[PDB]
Amino acid sequence: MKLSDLRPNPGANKRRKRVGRGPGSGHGKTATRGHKGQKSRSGGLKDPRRFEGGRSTTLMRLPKRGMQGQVPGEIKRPRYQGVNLKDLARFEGEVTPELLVRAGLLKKGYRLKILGEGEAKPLKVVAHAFSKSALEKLKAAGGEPVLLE
Amino acid sequence: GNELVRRAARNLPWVVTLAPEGLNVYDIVRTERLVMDLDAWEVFQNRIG
Amino acid sequence: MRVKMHVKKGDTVLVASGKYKGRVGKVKEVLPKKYAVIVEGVNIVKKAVRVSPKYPQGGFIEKEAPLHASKVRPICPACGKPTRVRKKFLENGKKIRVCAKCGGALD
Amino acid sequence: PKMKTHKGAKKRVKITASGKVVAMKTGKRHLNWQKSGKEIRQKGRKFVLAKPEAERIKLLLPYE
Amino acid sequence: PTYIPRPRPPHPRL
RNA sequence: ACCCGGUGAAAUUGAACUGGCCGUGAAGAUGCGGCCUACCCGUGGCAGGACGAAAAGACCCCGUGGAGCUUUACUGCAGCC
RNA sequence: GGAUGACCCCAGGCGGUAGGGGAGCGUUCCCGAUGCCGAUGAAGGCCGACCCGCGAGGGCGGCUGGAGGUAAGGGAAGUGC
RNA sequence: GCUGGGGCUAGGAGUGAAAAGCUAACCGAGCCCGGAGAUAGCUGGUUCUCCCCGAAAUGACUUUAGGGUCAGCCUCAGGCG
RNA sequence: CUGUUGGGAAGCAGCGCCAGAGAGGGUGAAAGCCCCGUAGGCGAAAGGUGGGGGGAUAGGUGAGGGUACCCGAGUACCCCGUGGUUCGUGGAGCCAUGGGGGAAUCUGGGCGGACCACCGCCUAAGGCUAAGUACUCCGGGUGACCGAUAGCGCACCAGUACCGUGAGGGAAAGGUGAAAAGAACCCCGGGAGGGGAGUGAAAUAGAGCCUGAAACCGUGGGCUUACAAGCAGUCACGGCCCCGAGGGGUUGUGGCGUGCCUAUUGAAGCAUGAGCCGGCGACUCACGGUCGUGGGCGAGCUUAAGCCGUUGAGGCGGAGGCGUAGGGAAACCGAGUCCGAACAGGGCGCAGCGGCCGCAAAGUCCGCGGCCGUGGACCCGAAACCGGGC
RNA sequence: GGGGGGAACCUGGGGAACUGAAACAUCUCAGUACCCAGAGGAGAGGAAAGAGAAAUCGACUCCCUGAGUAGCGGCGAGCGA
Ligand SMILES: [Mg+2]
Ligand SMILES: [Mg+2]
Ligand SMILES: [Mg+2]
Ligand SMILES: [Mg+2]
Ligand SMILES: [Mg+2]
Ligand SMILES: [Mg+2]
Ligand SMILES: [Mg+2]
Ligand SMILES: [Mg+2]
Ligand SMILES: [Mg+2]
Ligand SMILES: [Mg+2]
Ligand SMILES: [Mg+2]
Ligand SMILES: [Mg+2]
Ligand SMILES: [Mg+2]
Ligand SMILES: [Mg+2]
Ligand SMILES: [Mg+2]
Ligand SMILES: [Mg+2]
Ligand SMILES: [Mg+2]
Ligand SMILES: [Mg+2]
Ligand SMILES: [Mg+2]
Ligand SMILES: [Mg+2]
Ligand SMILES: [Mg+2]
Ligand SMILES: [Mg+2]
Ligand SMILES: [Mg+2]
Ligand SMILES: [Mg+2]
Ligand SMILES: [Mg+2]
Ligand SMILES: [Mg+2]
Ligand SMILES: [Mg+2]
Ligand SMILES: [Mg+2]
Ligand SMILES: [Mg+2]
Ligand SMILES: [Mg+2]
Ligand SMILES: [Mg+2]
Ligand SMILES: [Mg+2]
Ligand SMILES: [Mg+2]
Ligand SMILES: [Mg+2]
Ligand SMILES: [Mg+2]
Ligand SMILES: [Mg+2]
Ligand SMILES: [Mg+2]
Ligand SMILES: [Mg+2]
Ligand SMILES: [Mg+2]
Ligand SMILES: [Mg+2]
Ligand SMILES: [Mg+2]
Ligand SMILES: [Mg+2]
Ligand SMILES: [Mg+2]
Ligand SMILES: [Mg+2]
Ligand SMILES: [Mg+2]
Ligand SMILES: [Mg+2]
Ligand SMILES: [Mg+2]
Ligand SMILES: [Mg+2]
Ligand SMILES: [Mg+2]
Ligand SMILES: [Mg+2]
Ligand SMILES: [Mg+2]
Ligand SMILES: [Mg+2]
Ligand SMILES: [Mg+2]
Ligand SMILES: [Mg+2]
Ligand SMILES: [Mg+2]
Ligand SMILES: [Mg+2]
Ligand SMILES: [Mg+2]
Ligand SMILES: [Mg+2]
Ligand SMILES: [Mg+2]
Ligand SMILES: [Mg+2]
Ligand SMILES: [Mg+2]
Ligand SMILES: [Mg+2]
Ligand SMILES: [Mg+2]
Ligand SMILES: [Mg+2]
Ligand SMILES: [Mg+2]
Ligand SMILES: [Mg+2]
Ligand SMILES: [Mg+2]
Ligand SMILES: [Mg+2]
Ligand SMILES: [Mg+2]
Ligand SMILES: [Mg+2]
Ligand SMILES: [Mg+2]
Ligand SMILES: [Mg+2]
Ligand SMILES: [Mg+2]
Ligand SMILES: [Mg+2]
Ligand SMILES: [Mg+2]
Ligand SMILES: [Mg+2]
Ligand SMILES: [Mg+2]
Ligand SMILES: [Mg+2]
Ligand SMILES: [Mg+2]
Ligand SMILES: [Mg+2]
Ligand SMILES: [Mg+2]
Ligand SMILES: [Mg+2]
Ligand SMILES: [Mg+2]
Ligand SMILES: [Mg+2]
Ligand SMILES: [Mg+2]
Ligand SMILES: [Mg+2]
Ligand SMILES: [Mg+2]
Ligand SMILES: [Mg+2]
Ligand SMILES: [Mg+2]
Ligand SMILES: [Mg+2]
Ligand SMILES: [Mg+2]
Ligand SMILES: [Mg+2]
Ligand SMILES: [Mg+2]
Ligand SMILES: [Mg+2]
Ligand SMILES: [Mg+2]
Ligand SMILES: [Mg+2]
Ligand SMILES: [Mg+2]
Ligand SMILES: [Mg+2]
Ligand SMILES: [Mg+2]
Ligand SMILES: [Mg+2]
Ligand SMILES: [Mg+2]
Ligand SMILES: [Mg+2]
Ligand SMILES: [Mg+2]
Ligand SMILES: [Mg+2]
Ligand SMILES: [Mg+2]
Ligand SMILES: [Mg+2]
Ligand SMILES: [Mg+2]
Ligand SMILES: [Mg+2]
Ligand SMILES: [Mg+2]
Ligand SMILES: [Mg+2]
Ligand SMILES: [Mg+2]
Ligand SMILES: [Mg+2]
Ligand SMILES: [Mg+2]
Ligand SMILES: [Mg+2]
Ligand SMILES: [Mg+2]
Ligand SMILES: [Mg+2]
Ligand SMILES: [Mg+2]
Ligand SMILES: [Mg+2]
Ligand SMILES: [Mg+2]
Ligand SMILES: [Mg+2]
Ligand SMILES: [Mg+2]
Ligand SMILES: [Mg+2]
Ligand SMILES: [Mg+2]
Ligand SMILES: [Mg+2]
Ligand SMILES: [Mg+2]
Ligand SMILES: [Mg+2]
Ligand SMILES: [Mg+2]
Ligand SMILES: [Mg+2]
Ligand SMILES: [Mg+2]
Ligand SMILES: [Mg+2]
Ligand SMILES: [Mg+2]
Ligand SMILES: [Mg+2]
Ligand SMILES: [Mg+2]
Ligand SMILES: [Mg+2]
Ligand SMILES: [Mg+2]
Ligand SMILES: [Mg+2]
Ligand SMILES: [Mg+2]
Ligand SMILES: [Mg+2]
Ligand SMILES: [Mg+2]
Ligand SMILES: [Mg+2]
Ligand SMILES: [Mg+2]
Ligand SMILES: [Mg+2]
Ligand SMILES: [Mg+2]
Ligand SMILES: [Mg+2]
Ligand SMILES: [Mg+2]
Ligand SMILES: [Mg+2]
Ligand SMILES: [Mg+2]
Ligand SMILES: [Mg+2]
Ligand SMILES: [Mg+2]
Ligand SMILES: [Mg+2]
Ligand SMILES: [Mg+2]
Ligand SMILES: [Mg+2]
Ligand SMILES: [Mg+2]
Ligand SMILES: [Mg+2]
Ligand SMILES: [Mg+2]
Ligand SMILES: [Mg+2]
Ligand SMILES: [Mg+2]
Ligand SMILES: [Mg+2]
Ligand SMILES: [Mg+2]
Ligand SMILES: [Mg+2]
Ligand SMILES: [Mg+2]
Ligand SMILES: [Mg+2]
Ligand SMILES: [Mg+2]
Ligand SMILES: [Mg+2]
Ligand SMILES: [Mg+2]
Ligand SMILES: [Mg+2]
Ligand SMILES: [Mg+2]
Ligand SMILES: [Mg+2]
Ligand SMILES: [Mg+2]
Ligand SMILES: [Mg+2]
Ligand SMILES: [Mg+2]
Ligand SMILES: [Mg+2]
Ligand SMILES: [Mg+2]
Ligand SMILES: [Mg+2]
Ligand SMILES: [Mg+2]
Ligand SMILES: [Mg+2]
Ligand SMILES: [Mg+2]
Ligand SMILES: [Mg+2]
Ligand SMILES: [Mg+2]
Ligand SMILES: [Mg+2]
Ligand SMILES: [Mg+2]
Ligand SMILES: [Mg+2]
Ligand SMILES: [Mg+2]
Ligand SMILES: [Mg+2]
Ligand SMILES: [Mg+2]
Ligand SMILES: [Mg+2]
Ligand SMILES: [Mg+2]
Ligand SMILES: [Mg+2]
Ligand SMILES: [Mg+2]
Ligand SMILES: [Mg+2]
Ligand SMILES: [Mg+2]
Ligand SMILES: [Mg+2]
Ligand SMILES: [Mg+2]
Ligand SMILES: [Mg+2]
Ligand SMILES: [Mg+2]
Ligand SMILES: [Mg+2]
Ligand SMILES: [Mg+2]
Ligand SMILES: [Mg+2]
Ligand SMILES: [Mg+2]
Ligand SMILES: [Mg+2]
Ligand SMILES: [Mg+2]
Ligand SMILES: [Mg+2]
Ligand SMILES: [Mg+2]
Ligand SMILES: [Mg+2]
Ligand SMILES: [Mg+2]
Ligand SMILES: [Mg+2]
Ligand SMILES: [Mg+2]
Ligand SMILES: [Mg+2]
Ligand SMILES: [Mg+2]
Ligand SMILES: [Mg+2]
Ligand SMILES: [Mg+2]
Ligand SMILES: [Mg+2]
Ligand SMILES: [Mg+2]
Ligand SMILES: [Mg+2]
Ligand SMILES: [Mg+2]
Ligand SMILES: [Mg+2]
Ligand SMILES: [Mg+2]
Ligand SMILES: [Mg+2]
Ligand SMILES: [Mg+2]
Ligand SMILES: [Mg+2]
Ligand SMILES: [Mg+2]
Ligand SMILES: [Mg+2]
Ligand SMILES: [Mg+2]
Ligand SMILES: [Mg+2]
Ligand SMILES: [Zn+2]
Repeated sequence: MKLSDLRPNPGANKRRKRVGRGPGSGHGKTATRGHKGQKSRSGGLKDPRRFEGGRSTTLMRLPKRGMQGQVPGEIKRPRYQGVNLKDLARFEGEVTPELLVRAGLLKKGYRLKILGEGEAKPLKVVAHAFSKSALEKLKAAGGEPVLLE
Repeated sequence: GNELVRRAARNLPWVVTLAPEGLNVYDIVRTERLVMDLDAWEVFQNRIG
Repeated sequence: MRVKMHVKKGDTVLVASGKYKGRVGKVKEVLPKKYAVIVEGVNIVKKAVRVSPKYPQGGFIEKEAPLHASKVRPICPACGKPTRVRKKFLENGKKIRVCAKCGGALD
Repeated sequence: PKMKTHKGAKKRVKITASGKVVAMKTGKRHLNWQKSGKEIRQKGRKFVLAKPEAERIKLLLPYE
Repeated sequence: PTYIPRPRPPHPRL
């Protein structure tokens, strides 16, 4: 393979859409913009995600719900993240939180909660919490849940 | 990685000269043949490990 | 700081290119700030002169044109060859140009 | 620069796991004395927006 | 473009 | 003003090989139809047309445009109490 | 049909504004290029009733010009009035 | 009363035997540079070629009515058949 | 180095050579070896710097027990009026402070978001402090940066000429040739200008100078036109001229025929714009998003700032981000959860293809394209508003 | 010893409006533009009467991330540790 052979696959480097370049392109004169509106102008329309022509918008006529918060903001709580039994299928011997972060299952800064979905395995599983189902599955499969705090 | 050997072959219009740490595909592909140390080949094996 | 002149006034040069390739002659003059020289009897041209004192009856006169100073190569006063110019430091600390074919001095 | 979340949306709406937009029913904030029990009861429920209106609002929650 | 000669007033078409 | 000698502008100007009537046509046609009339090119004159030139209509309306002005419009500020 | 555009056959579609989609041409610049074309003539200009292409264009030939230009294949845009 | 020379008062400010006059040949708020590429739901303009398809001028709501949001109507890709 | 074409060799041909130097610019065209350079090395009496190496000085450094002397005042602190912070009066703390009041010296005081207690953190009302950070008048290096309408306003004697009372505004204008060899001399002419002569490879390269497009003006030649009705063409035939069973030029007669653009329900339109020609001239970039697409990897994917290398070499770096679980206002529970008394109902959720290997795929990273948000965001255009000056 | 100058950069003292909110006043633009003072090759800041929940950390400045998060907001537009 020499340089004059290096080629992108068909469909990898598409050409652009150049408007306002003649009659034959089919994209000229008005540049596919139509005629004479606010949308045809440079700057165009207000945010079409929100603006509805001056009427009360679809979003703003809907009620708010729940605690939104107040200064000084978020109250520091212990956070829990669940991991299903089926996720633990790969390890043997021991399982801890710090180990599951290294596997890319438990984001840092969260306390570990083991969940039910899946099959238990005779494993020592050290965690901050277990669900009713994960506890039952574990003990019944020979595993040893050691609840840490 | 032989400082001396790269000095010798620098000026040849048919030799691109290079250290193993600099092995790159654009320079492998723009040349017709490839020649390496057993030392530089060992280094290449690390990098694609 | 100064235009470099591998060739000085008064030494013998071969003219290596142009209409007068082959010619040999004494460097009659060196014009640094125009990078050029004048070789005795080389690059002759015809110059119209006016009827005026010093040139009454007028007509034309021959003058030697300037050659680009790179077209000229000095001839070693020992081995008699054209050459490039080396440098050599004498024991006085001073420095002279020296022929490259043999080892002679061009001053 | 990077887009900012529309906080009015985040205070009013939730994107569900499959990407639907769920809001609270309107019309029981007040004026409730003559309203049926069926009316208030049903208006305490969540509801799913129509597809066009949902997808606009979803664009206002770029980092959920 | 030195001095701008002001144009004559229109005929009053009222 | 006119003619001859000398010097020599301008706004304007899609291109022009640029006639009448009766019709037709975006509703007032040198340019379409049917007739009529008419050899080619100027010079001095007259202003009916070229919806003649000039000025992106002042009127009028539209714009969630602007500016001056008013008040027992709103909301402030100086000032004074 | 043959075997997955290799070409052949048969049938049908193919007016078009706003606009959607597809395929191309040309401009400047980069890799290709320490290469290749080049004073036995570069680019640019001016002709052509010739060659290829549906077209945008590309060739080739003559004149002019006098020193640059740049392939197959790709890459990036101050890219066509 | 007219007038020369030398001076003072200016931009929401001056001066005005009052005309919103005048403040360097356009003053209902001077000129310059700057903010600044203000903003303009308005008017104008928008450049190579070929191929397929191909609208709308309606409804609801809208300090909305020559502007918008959703629907209708066009196009492309994938799926169903 | 030689030969060869050539005005000129560096082209081409033959035979060599250097290279830690084949970056680049020159030289009469295209040169590693002719020139200037390049790689690699060397270099300061003098002034500047000197953050590194060295030395000097200033400066520094204990343990109990007692004592309760000191520890930053119109200060803390409280209140009133404000500012700063993400905080727009809010449950409004904290930091700052214009006004009023006004302490204490560690058993003193401030803070941890009103306030109180508990538990902690920290010691206000004196000062100083390198480095890592910012900018580019200046110097150098390098461009998938411009190439004289571009690039700075200025390639050139430009912040000039010119305009303005002034602040201020603000241009145009580059190129003979390898070398001036820049045309002696003679002819017409007042000169200008030309015609010869001469130089040159070339003089429609002659200084009003490379190339020399177009509009525009003219001289000469071919066809044609003074009874003709016209968006100027097109179709047909015939005549004449030219090139040599055909083609090119011209147009006499006959046929047909409502400019371009724009805006419009509708324009040849007596609606807009344009005298004509040349050049300048309008959908982009960044970061985010959302689909689509080309690849990599896949219950995983991926790094940012930096760091090392390189001097158009790549690598390291896992902080962090997205995904792997949802439901609920939340406490919380979890393949479920929320409403509810509910084992009721319902809302929102939960579950690959062949033969353990192969293909694939959640997802994610990068490239590419469409479209969206934020910016001037397709380009040009107000009347105005504000600031500091004149 | 000072005074004056210096393209941008820097700290302090003052401090707009167009604009956005498809009107507007709070809000935005923005402590931006700009005016003034001072400083230097940098300036500012700096050795905890700090953070804020870790039974933790240990001056300041700068870049990455945290994060368009926590929040703030005619809970609008937007603002944003
Ligand atoms: Mg395309
Ligand atoms: Mg591209
Ligand atoms: Mg294009
Ligand atoms: Mg086109
Ligand atoms: Mg179209
Ligand atoms: Mg338009
Ligand atoms: Mg569009
Ligand atoms: Mg339009
Ligand atoms: Mg329209
Ligand atoms: Mg229209
Ligand atoms: Mg238009
Ligand atoms: Mg319209
Ligand atoms: Mg429109
Ligand atoms: Mg729309
Ligand atoms: Mg604009
Ligand atoms: Mg707009
Ligand atoms: Mg509410
Ligand atoms: Mg929350
Ligand atoms: Mg080399
Ligand atoms: Mg090499
Ligand atoms: Mg090579
Ligand atoms: Mg000496
Ligand atoms: Mg809100
Ligand atoms: Mg919610
Ligand atoms: Mg209620
Ligand atoms: Mg009732
Ligand atoms: Mg009831
Ligand atoms: Mg209920
Ligand atoms: Mg996030
Ligand atoms: Mg007469
Ligand atoms: Mg006369
Ligand atoms: Mg005269
Ligand atoms: Mg004129
Ligand atoms: Mg015409
Ligand atoms: Mg005509
Ligand atoms: Mg006529
Ligand atoms: Mg009629
Ligand atoms: Mg009528
Ligand atoms: Mg008529
Ligand atoms: Mg007529
Ligand atoms: Mg007509
Ligand atoms: Mg006609
Ligand atoms: Mg007709
Ligand atoms: Mg007629
Ligand atoms: Mg007729
Ligand atoms: Mg008649
Ligand atoms: Mg007349
Ligand atoms: Mg008349
Ligand atoms: Mg008259
Ligand atoms: Mg008339
Ligand atoms: Mg008239
Ligand atoms: Mg008129
Ligand atoms: Mg007119
Ligand atoms: Mg106008
Ligand atoms: Mg008008
Ligand atoms: Mg007018
Ligand atoms: Mg009206
Ligand atoms: Mg009006
Ligand atoms: Mg109104
Ligand atoms: Mg309106
Ligand atoms: Mg108004
Ligand atoms: Mg007003
Ligand atoms: Mg005003
Ligand atoms: Mg009073
Ligand atoms: Mg067919
Ligand atoms: Mg078809
Ligand atoms: Mg058909
Ligand atoms: Mg078609
Ligand atoms: Mg192309
Ligand atoms: Mg390539
Ligand atoms: Mg190259
Ligand atoms: Mg050749
Ligand atoms: Mg030649
Ligand atoms: Mg030739
Ligand atoms: Mg070219
Ligand atoms: Mg070119
Ligand atoms: Mg051609
Ligand atoms: Mg040519
Ligand atoms: Mg060259
Ligand atoms: Mg190329
Ligand atoms: Mg190519
Ligand atoms: Mg452009
Ligand atoms: Mg007097
Ligand atoms: Mg007087
Ligand atoms: Mg006076
Ligand atoms: Mg006065
Ligand atoms: Mg005054
Ligand atoms: Mg005064
Ligand atoms: Mg003043
Ligand atoms: Mg004023
Ligand atoms: Mg004003
Ligand atoms: Mg006043
Ligand atoms: Mg008076
Ligand atoms: Mg004036
Ligand atoms: Mg005046
Ligand atoms: Mg004015
Ligand atoms: Mg005003
Ligand atoms: Mg005035
Ligand atoms: Mg200024
Ligand atoms: Mg602004
Ligand atoms: Mg702007
Ligand atoms: Mg406005
Ligand atoms: Mg307007
Ligand atoms: Mg069709
Ligand atoms: Mg309303
Ligand atoms: Mg209206
Ligand atoms: Mg409107
Ligand atoms: Mg729609
Ligand atoms: Mg349909
Ligand atoms: Mg010869
Ligand atoms: Mg030779
Ligand atoms: Mg050879
Ligand atoms: Mg080198
Ligand atoms: Mg070179
Ligand atoms: Mg050169
Ligand atoms: Mg060569
Ligand atoms: Mg070359
Ligand atoms: Mg060379
Ligand atoms: Mg070279
Ligand atoms: Mg060196
Ligand atoms: Mg050196
Ligand atoms: Mg005491
Ligand atoms: Mg103290
Ligand atoms: Mg306090
Ligand atoms: Mg206070
Ligand atoms: Mg505040
Ligand atoms: Mg406050
Ligand atoms: Mg408020
Ligand atoms: Mg509040
Ligand atoms: Mg506060
Ligand atoms: Mg105070
Ligand atoms: Mg204490
Ligand atoms: Mg105390
Ligand atoms: Mg305090
Ligand atoms: Mg407290
Ligand atoms: Mg604290
Ligand atoms: Mg503390
Ligand atoms: Mg202290
Ligand atoms: Mg300091
Ligand atoms: Mg410092
Ligand atoms: Mg510092
Ligand atoms: Mg520089
Ligand atoms: Mg260029
Ligand atoms: Mg160039
Ligand atoms: Mg020029
Ligand atoms: Mg220029
Ligand atoms: Mg030029
Ligand atoms: Mg140009
Ligand atoms: Mg240019
Ligand atoms: Mg300059
Ligand atoms: Mg200029
Ligand atoms: Mg001046
Ligand atoms: Mg001048
Ligand atoms: Mg003047
Ligand atoms: Mg003056
Ligand atoms: Mg200029
Ligand atoms: Mg020259
Ligand atoms: Mg010259
Ligand atoms: Mg030459
Ligand atoms: Mg000269
Ligand atoms: Mg005479
Ligand atoms: Mg003469
Ligand atoms: Mg003559
Ligand atoms: Mg002559
Ligand atoms: Mg020749
Ligand atoms: Mg010529
Ligand atoms: Mg020439
Ligand atoms: Mg030349
Ligand atoms: Mg010429
Ligand atoms: Mg000429
Ligand atoms: Mg003629
Ligand atoms: Mg007759
Ligand atoms: Mg006749
Ligand atoms: Mg016929
Ligand atoms: Mg014929
Ligand atoms: Mg014929
Ligand atoms: Mg005819
Ligand atoms: Mg046209
Ligand atoms: Mg119109
Ligand atoms: Mg109209
Ligand atoms: Mg007409
Ligand atoms: Mg007309
Ligand atoms: Mg009109
Ligand atoms: Mg017209
Ligand atoms: Mg109009
Ligand atoms: Mg128009
Ligand atoms: Mg006109
Ligand atoms: Mg013309
Ligand atoms: Mg043009
Ligand atoms: Mg676009
Ligand atoms: Mg994208
Ligand atoms: Mg992608
Ligand atoms: Mg990968
Ligand atoms: Mg990775
Ligand atoms: Mg309950
Ligand atoms: Mg359920
Ligand atoms: Mg269900
Ligand atoms: Mg795969
Ligand atoms: Mg993928
Ligand atoms: Mg979109
Ligand atoms: Mg912007
Ligand atoms: Mg823009
Ligand atoms: Mg855009
Ligand atoms: Mg105002
Ligand atoms: Mg205002
Ligand atoms: Mg002002
Ligand atoms: Mg002022
Ligand atoms: Mg100073
Ligand atoms: Mg300041
Ligand atoms: Mg003020
Ligand atoms: Mg405002
Ligand atoms: Mg604005
Ligand atoms: Mg305002
Ligand atoms: Mg507004
Ligand atoms: Mg608005
Ligand atoms: Mg208004
Ligand atoms: Mg602010
Ligand atoms: Mg400040
Ligand atoms: Mg100073
Ligand atoms: Mg520094
Ligand atoms: Mg300090
Ligand atoms: Mg201290
Ligand atoms: Mg805000
Ligand atoms: Mg702010
Ligand atoms: Zn010798």
